[PDB]
Amino acid sequence: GVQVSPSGEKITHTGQVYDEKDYRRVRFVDRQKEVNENFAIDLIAQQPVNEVEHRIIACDGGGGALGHPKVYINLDKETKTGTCGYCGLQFKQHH
Amino acid sequence: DVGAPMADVILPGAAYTEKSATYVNTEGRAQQTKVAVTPPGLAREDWKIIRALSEIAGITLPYDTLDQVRNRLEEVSPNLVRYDDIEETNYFQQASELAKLVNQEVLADPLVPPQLTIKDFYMTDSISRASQTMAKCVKAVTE
Amino acid sequence: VKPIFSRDLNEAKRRVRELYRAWYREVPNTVHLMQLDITVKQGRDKVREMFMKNAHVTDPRVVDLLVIKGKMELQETIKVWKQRTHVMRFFHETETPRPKDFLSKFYMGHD
Amino acid sequence: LGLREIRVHLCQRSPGSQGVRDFIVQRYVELKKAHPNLPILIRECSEVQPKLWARYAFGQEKTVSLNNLSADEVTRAMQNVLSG
Amino acid sequence: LHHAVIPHGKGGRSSVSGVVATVFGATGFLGRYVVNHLGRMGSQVIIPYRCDVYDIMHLRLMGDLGQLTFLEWDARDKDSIRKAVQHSNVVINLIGREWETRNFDFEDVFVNIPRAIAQASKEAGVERFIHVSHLNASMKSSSKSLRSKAVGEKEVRSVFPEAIIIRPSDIFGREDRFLNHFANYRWFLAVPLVSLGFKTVKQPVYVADVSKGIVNATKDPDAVGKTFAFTGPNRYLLFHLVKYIFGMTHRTFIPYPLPLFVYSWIGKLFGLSPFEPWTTKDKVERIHISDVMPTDLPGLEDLGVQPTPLELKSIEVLRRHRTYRWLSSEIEETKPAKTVNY
Amino acid sequence: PTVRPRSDVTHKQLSAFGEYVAEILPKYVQQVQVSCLDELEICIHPDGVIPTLTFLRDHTNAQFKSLADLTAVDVPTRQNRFEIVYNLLSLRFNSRIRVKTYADELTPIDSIVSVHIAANWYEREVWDMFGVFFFNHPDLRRILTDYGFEGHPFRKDFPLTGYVELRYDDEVKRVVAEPVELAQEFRKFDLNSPWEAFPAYRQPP
Amino acid sequence: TQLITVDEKLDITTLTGVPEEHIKTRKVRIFVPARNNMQSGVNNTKKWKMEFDTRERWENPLMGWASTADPLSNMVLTFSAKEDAIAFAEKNGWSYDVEEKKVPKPKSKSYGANFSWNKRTRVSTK
Amino acid sequence: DKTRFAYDGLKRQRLTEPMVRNEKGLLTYTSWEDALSRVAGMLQNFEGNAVAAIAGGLVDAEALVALKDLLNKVDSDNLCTEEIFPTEGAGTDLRSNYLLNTTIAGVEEADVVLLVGTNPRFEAPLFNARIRKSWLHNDLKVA
Ligand SMILES: NC(=O)C1=CN([C@@H]2O[C@H](COP(=O)(O)OP(=O)(O)OC[C@H]3O[C@@H](n4cnc5c(N)ncnc54)[C@H](OP(=O)(O)O)[C@@H]3O)[C@@H](O)[C@H]2O)C=CC1
Ligand SMILES: [Zn+2]
Repeated sequence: GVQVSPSGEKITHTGQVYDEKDYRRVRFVDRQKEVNENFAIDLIAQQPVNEVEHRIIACDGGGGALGHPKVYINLDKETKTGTCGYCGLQFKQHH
Repeated sequence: DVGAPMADVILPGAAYTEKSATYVNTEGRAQQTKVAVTPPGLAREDWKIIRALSEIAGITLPYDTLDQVRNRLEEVSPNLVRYDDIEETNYFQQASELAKLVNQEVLADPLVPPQLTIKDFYMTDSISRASQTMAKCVKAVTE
Repeated sequence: VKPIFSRDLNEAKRRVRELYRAWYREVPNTVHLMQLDITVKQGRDKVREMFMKNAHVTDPRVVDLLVIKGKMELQETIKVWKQRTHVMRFFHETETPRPKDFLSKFYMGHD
Repeated sequence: LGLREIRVHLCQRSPGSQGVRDFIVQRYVELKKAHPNLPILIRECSEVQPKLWARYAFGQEKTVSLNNLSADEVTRAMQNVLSG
Repeated sequence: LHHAVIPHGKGGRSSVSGVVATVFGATGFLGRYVVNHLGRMGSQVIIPYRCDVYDIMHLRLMGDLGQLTFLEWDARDKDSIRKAVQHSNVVINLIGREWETRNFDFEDVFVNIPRAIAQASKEAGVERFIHVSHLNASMKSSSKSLRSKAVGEKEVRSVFPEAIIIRPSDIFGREDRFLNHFANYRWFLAVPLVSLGFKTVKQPVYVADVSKGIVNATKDPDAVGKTFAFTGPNRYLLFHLVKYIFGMTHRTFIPYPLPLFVYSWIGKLFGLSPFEPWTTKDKVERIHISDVMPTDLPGLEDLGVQPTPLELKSIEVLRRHRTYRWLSSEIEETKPAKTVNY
Repeated sequence: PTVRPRSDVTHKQLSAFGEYVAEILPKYVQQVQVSCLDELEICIHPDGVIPTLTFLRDHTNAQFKSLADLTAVDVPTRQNRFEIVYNLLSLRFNSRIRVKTYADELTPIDSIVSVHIAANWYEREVWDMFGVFFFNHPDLRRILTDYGFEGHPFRKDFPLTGYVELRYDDEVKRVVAEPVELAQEFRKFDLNSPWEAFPAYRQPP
Repeated sequence: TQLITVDEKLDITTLTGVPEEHIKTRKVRIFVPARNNMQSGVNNTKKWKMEFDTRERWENPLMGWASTADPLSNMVLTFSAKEDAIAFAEKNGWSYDVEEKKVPKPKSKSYGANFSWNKRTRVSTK
Repeated sequence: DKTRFAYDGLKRQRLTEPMVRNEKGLLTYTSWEDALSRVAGMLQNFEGNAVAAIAGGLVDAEALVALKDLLNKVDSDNLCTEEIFPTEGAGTDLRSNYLLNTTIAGVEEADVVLLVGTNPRFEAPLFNARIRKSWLHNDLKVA
């Protein structure tokens, strides 16, 4: 789901859009602007919250040493889901 | 925000991080801002702009370096080149003996600062009026 | 302070005159032999203005080290270790000079 | 044509500023109240050759090196730069 | 002005200057020097290239990373021109040939392609047009390319009223066709001149001085709306010009006169080749015409660049054609040619 | 297993050799430092560097025939900022020695060509990189810098990126020089941690 | 060797090979650096450091990297004495600007001062 | 907090190029060579005493020297500021009437501190920090 500019080119997940009165699109004629279609902002609400039966949890990102270091995040806040600061996947308390 | 939409021409100068400048505190001590980030766009230093204005006019200002501006600071008032130095003042008694002859009247109106509450400390003098950080500070305070 | 060759200024000035004599002797051989795109007159004026560039120093050890640096430039000019590219970057045929007035320095950059 | 401003410099403990210190300790307030529109500025610092800079109209100035005077003719010096 | 067009820098290649220049016709001779003088300043130069990529490989070195961008186009349609010029600050037209062919003629090359460049530039919204004409361009002229240059000047002013028509004179450089014509006349053992080179006065002007005039004319705000005429500091007679060229080449110099009709017949005989011709009838008539006496026109001196003469930088040109017997000889050994105001 | 083991017998016998050379050459030797790394750092006076290295080469009980290394280290705090080292190495005694003298950039050091012809190139390299005159050299011709490079580059007042930078042009068809402005600024990192690192190497106030 | 008796200020402009604009249009700051305020360590501030005036740093028009006009802006230098630093600045000939060393003052801080009867130094938290 | 979170204002609503009054009546982006020429052309016409400059705020003490010389060479004493200080009795002269004559280290060296003018916590807040440090670490009567 890539949004388009008013000029007609693509917009990255950093929010960068070249303006209409800018010369820096002159390397953009007859050569394609590389924009990744899989936005990391859009690919984090697709996976649901992970249920935690305790008051704290510790993720790894999957794979142990392949993923991230094992941060113990707090699950005492029930109104907001406790996000892992390394990944960004969200945890919800079960009770 | 104020002086630029009510203007005829606008000459952009540098900011306080953006020029090798002298400022005075309330103690009388003057210190030097070294230049941290050079000013963006075509904006230059303020004395550079006024000296270029003098050159494009018919007025021969005697500046070509920053050190000649510091020498003119020495020639006009020699407290603004002695950096990190409060100079020892005196002679308040003559000012009191002159101001005793001033025939002015107070009246019955309660004196008040304009920064009465906490909501208007965060927006003064066109930098905190322009930042989105202090707009979020005023937005968080006024809820 | 310890000297280098000269116990005064005028003996080092005589060494400067000797090096200028040898440079003026050497430079039409490095105009003709170098297949260079200049005459000999502005090359000799370039040698003279490079002598006048460091004219302000009255220090004998600094001008003795200028004498050995001019001798190394002479040693790389009599023999042809320098080429037609290295020998005339001094003329600044490509680099535009920085302007000296206040208005053009105001227009060019924050300086 | 007229005297636009006068800027008088001053040291702290040097003996060469003692006459203008005597002028600023007794004979200043009557000079200021004789003409309150004309500002007789005082800019002191430490270890300065003491001067008076009578800046006239159109940017010109007159610099009098007021060094090593007495309790007699300092006020005649700046009344001379007021009259002249 | 936008926030990226703002010039900052000392003046080298990695500085920014905001002269976003569409340099049409930059694959040839004056285009290489003006793309060098534009990329040395620190500008974004876009070259619409018509040729292969090999002859525009050598223009990649002229500036910093991404300061040079090459776009493939064709002169038949306006769509590639509008695809080139719509992100531009200035557009500099240097297009043209010294010979016509079966696909393109002189009227098409000097008129309709600058009219299409001017029309697509005006409909794209560029700030400054610079066109390059000839100095001898007039409507009543006896040269086909000069008559085409005059009616192309009229059509460029009809489309765009603020175009800077720069009219340089004969240009001499390291890969020119002005001095290289007289140095390729060395092979034919006797140089032919119209009336022995006496009735024709030529003004040689240096190519780096011309390209510095173009680069300064992109930035001078007084110079907008005007029409210029670049010329050298010393007017030269043609007989003394070919005498000075063969004197610093040090070959034999036996001139002989033959008139203009049989010169045009031998130019048509040498210009019928399918390859690049050594001489054309238009190339004969361009170098065998008296140039205009320079009055009432702005030139090179008001653009801040001093015009270097023929006697200082043509030893950079003439070193290719020199025999080893007189290879290492410098300029002042040879007698310089007499300047003629008449 | 983490710490390197220390053999102090080499420390005391090379310290006895350092006291030996410091006694036999009292005119030139200013001090002798012995590190914890079983090597000697004899700091001498630059007017007499050739008696020191002829004594270190030709004597039967020093016998440092083979010179190995010769540069400066430029410390601009000192009045004589260049600190010229001579790392020499005995083949027969299997030992090493360091000779450190000082230099200003105006006070020359008399060259050591007559004792070692190994330093026919090392002193030329020092004349490029730091810029001290070497007395009675056969040729002190510049070696590592460009032909016409104004500026000794290994001093601390020379920058990292230099001053000239070469560039081809088609105006003149030469590899001409320009004053360097960078495509990318070299990001200077504050790698000095603000906490005290070694209590043994503590500077007194 | 005989000693030569001269007395002038020192210039090594021609030895250092710098351009003339990099002396005459540049000024140099000799300063003990400030302590980094999120740190409480003093080991950064024992050395007298030398920095230059900061020149123009723009964005590269392809990417947006910091492109500097000045090669001298990357340099910092380390001394241990202010007069030796001013000797180095006087021999290199740049326009000096020296900030004096600012030390902490000895303040009488005691734990028993923080819990006092008549004084206002009693802290409400613990 | 104002000066440490007002750095984000330095990259927002910032003047970069010189702007001029257009023929329609708007403010358009032009160059220094046109804008300062318009300033000098309208500055050589009006002279004497009807040329005034209101400075004040984030403005250097070198900029005031250059402005003071450039407007005293067109012989006008019309150099006004933002905020009002009285010059009816002992205004600009005798530097004990607009300074902190006691040292800010000597704010510790006090006994009774009166504040008639303003609250210090929303107006020069580090002065409020020094008066709180003195008020805590010794007995001090603030009124
Ligand atoms: N004769 C002279 O000395 C003088 C000439 N002039 C004129 O000014 C200009 C100076 O340019 P100059 O470098 O000398 O000329 P060149 O012929 O050497 O270069 C111009 C370039 O234009 C390109 N070009 C021409 N016609 C077309 C076309 N129809 N389609 C695509 N590309 C085209 C060519 O590219 P490619 O062949 O690589 O595809 C050529 O490389 C020319 O117009 C010239 O006529 C001005 C003053 C003096
Ligand atoms: Zn995780």
